Amino acid sequence: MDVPLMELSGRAPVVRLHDIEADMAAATDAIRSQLTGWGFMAAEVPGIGERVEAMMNEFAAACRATGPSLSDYAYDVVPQLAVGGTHGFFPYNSEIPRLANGVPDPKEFIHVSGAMIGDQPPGAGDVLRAFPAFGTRAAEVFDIAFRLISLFGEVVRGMMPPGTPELDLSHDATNLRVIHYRDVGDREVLAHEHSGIQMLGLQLPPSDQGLQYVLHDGTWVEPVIAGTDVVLCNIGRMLTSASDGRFRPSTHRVHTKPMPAGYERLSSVLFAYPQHKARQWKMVDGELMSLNATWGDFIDSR
Ligand SMILES: [Cl-]
Ligand SMILES: [Fe+3]
Repeated sequence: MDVPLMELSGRAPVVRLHDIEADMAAATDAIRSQLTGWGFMAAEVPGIGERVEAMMNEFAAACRATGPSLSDYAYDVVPQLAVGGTHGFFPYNSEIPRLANGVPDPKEFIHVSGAMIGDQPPGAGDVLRAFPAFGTRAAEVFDIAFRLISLFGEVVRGMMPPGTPELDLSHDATNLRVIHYRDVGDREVLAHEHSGIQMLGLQLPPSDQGLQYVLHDGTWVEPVIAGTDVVLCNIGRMLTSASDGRFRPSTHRVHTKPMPAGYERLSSVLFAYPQHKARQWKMVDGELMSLNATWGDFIDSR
């Protein structure tokens, strides 16, 4: 094969869900070595796999449901924050597909924001009431992922100059994306190489292999994560910008092998954002530079 597999199970630091602060402190030196040596980070979080599996299985069942219907909670009929991303269900349109940078996007997916979990703005929580088995599991996984990613953010901050502020990740602005790949046909690429626009991403263990990362030397590898308790932490383009380009974005892609007639591939990722209204900053020449432009401006810029 052109892309070697990358074993992480038994090889990334172990971070216990009931002991997250102390274990992440102990894991800091290894996580720094990963960001330095690889360009992305990884921890093994015992039991997370089964929590994420159950959550994604309830999402698959909600995608199939004939009443209530996920389609009744498309982003265009869900109350959206005045200043914010778009939360809610993103249906697959076969006729005029959503483009990922010009390429048809072979998935249906939901964005569960911290705002939505809190029913903000009012009515945003409706999908989580229509599909309570999914909704309760999505809130659980969001909260576990948010706690993990906030502490990955502290490791990265610790690698930056003194004076580097707290990343101040926004619960309400941060989104859990839950993905059901569909209408794949003969595709071997589900997602061409990209990086997130946000501060950090946390890849939760997917149903299937195929997610790939590029190393600093341009070598593509395939983390062994399907059926594991391994999470991956991604640098987004906001943290590339905040770090004055010190930390490149954790560029990745998703490939697949042919599977049965609409076999269900599932994946979930937390995209962590700072407050849209807060001013940008960059660590330039060893100390903090405040910008006039907001994180919200950073997103619009693209
Ligand atoms: Cl991404
Ligand atoms: Fe991605």
